[PDB]
Amino acid sequence: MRVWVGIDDTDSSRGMCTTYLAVLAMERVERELGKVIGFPRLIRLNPTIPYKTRGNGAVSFLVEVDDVGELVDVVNEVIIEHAMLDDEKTNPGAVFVDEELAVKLKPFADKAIKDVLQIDEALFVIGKYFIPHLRHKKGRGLIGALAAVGAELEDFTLELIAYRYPERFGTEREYDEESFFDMDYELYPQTFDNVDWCNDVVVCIPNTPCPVLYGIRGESVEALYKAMESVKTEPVDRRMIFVTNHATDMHLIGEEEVHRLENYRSYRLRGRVTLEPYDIEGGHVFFEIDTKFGSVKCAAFEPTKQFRNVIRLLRKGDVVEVYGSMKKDTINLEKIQIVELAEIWVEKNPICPSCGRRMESAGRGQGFRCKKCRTKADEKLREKVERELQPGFYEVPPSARRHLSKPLIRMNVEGRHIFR
Ligand SMILES: Nc1ncnc2c1ncn2[C@@H]1O[C@H](COP(=O)(O)OP(=O)(O)CP(=O)(O)O)[C@@H](O)[C@H]1O
Ligand SMILES: [N-]=[N+]=NCC(=O)NCCCCN
Ligand SMILES: [Mg+2]
Ligand SMILES: [Mg+2]
Ligand SMILES: [Zn+2]
Repeated sequence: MRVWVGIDDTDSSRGMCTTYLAVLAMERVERELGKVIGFPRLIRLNPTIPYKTRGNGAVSFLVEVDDVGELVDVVNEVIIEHAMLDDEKTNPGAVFVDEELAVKLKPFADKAIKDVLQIDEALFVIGKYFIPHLRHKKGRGLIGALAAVGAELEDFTLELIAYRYPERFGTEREYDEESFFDMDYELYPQTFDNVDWCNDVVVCIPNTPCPVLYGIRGESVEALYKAMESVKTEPVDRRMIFVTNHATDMHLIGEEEVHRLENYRSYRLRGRVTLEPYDIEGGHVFFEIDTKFGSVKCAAFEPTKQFRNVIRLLRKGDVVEVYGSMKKDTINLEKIQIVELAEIWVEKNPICPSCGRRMESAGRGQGFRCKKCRTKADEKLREKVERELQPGFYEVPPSARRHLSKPLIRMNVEGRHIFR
């Protein structure tokens, strides 16, 4: 029968990752029980959650097997031989679900991506639907496991993950930097967010001691595969393509959707600027705005680099839309849409019609003049100031992009200030 297998929490900060474990588990199924139908899914979840670092993404894949219990056994073996069970950080979870049963997990998954979950719940669910599972330590991996099975994908992107030969691991990666940029020129936007031009950093490569070499994001399999051959790196052992929820803002809740705001949730909301920009300590920029929910702290943190510039040009009265997560009672900006420019009427003194300099007052009510000529004028000129800010959309540079952050290149809207 056809069965969805879901895994996560199989990584420590040492040298495993959920996916590599999942890719192994896949290989073993292809050889013992049956075959993997389609692509595996790499479902990122609520990115604010504690003990998630780094990045919060479960895995799942569909199979055909004559016996369910066998499948589990094979999955169970895999976990035991590869998961860092030593680490109190990691507590693997796995689920096994009928084709026809997965639809029922859409709400649970949705909550896993936009909310916070107790293990109680996942346990209750597994009880309810008589779902075969594996919990190996704490059953925490079971939340993510279920979610990677229930997540419905309206929008989706692809990531071609390439893994190393295990000899190297914890070592550094040899790779051709230019060959990566060259690729991006040729195939953008079919392969987006794999390099930051403005900062000369290749983005699709981890610092971490994990098995990933590169994980390349894109739209088609044809694009992706083109990325591969075009890239020069130290040899590749395993390679899988995952259909993912990266770059879909799937984590975002809109202002029409709830009473209050909470920490550990991400939001899209419209706001008028109250406080103005003011730098803080590490290289940050703060400002408050006003909403249906009251006064709300919004920030661009130092790792946003340039993007701080477009924030620093914010004035009281600006109408804006913000995109980010709420932690420590403040919005960490992913994108921003300047909605209505706030117009500023001012009354400066008359410019002198000869020299160009500003006329100075000539008395209590004696108008203005320019002594360097014999020129004069009696009232003040009112204007609108013309600041360096165009309406529309602005995003953080790709090296500061969060996994779920939908980048401008993928929204068909107007006024998109894509910086390259
Ligand atoms: N919304 C949520 N509420 C509560 N717990 C959640 C949750 N989303 C995920 N979790 C759980 O927290 C744990 C996350 O730590 P984990 O190591 O598994 O990274 P996972 O997907 O985040 C990641 P990666 O491939 O980079 O290595 C998982 O057990 C997961 O099930
Ligand atoms: N493409 N890709 N893979 C991952 C990625 O985009 N990382 C972005 C940079 C995150 C900063 N630590
Ligand atoms: Mg996970
Ligand atoms: Mg873990
Ligand atoms: Zn003059």
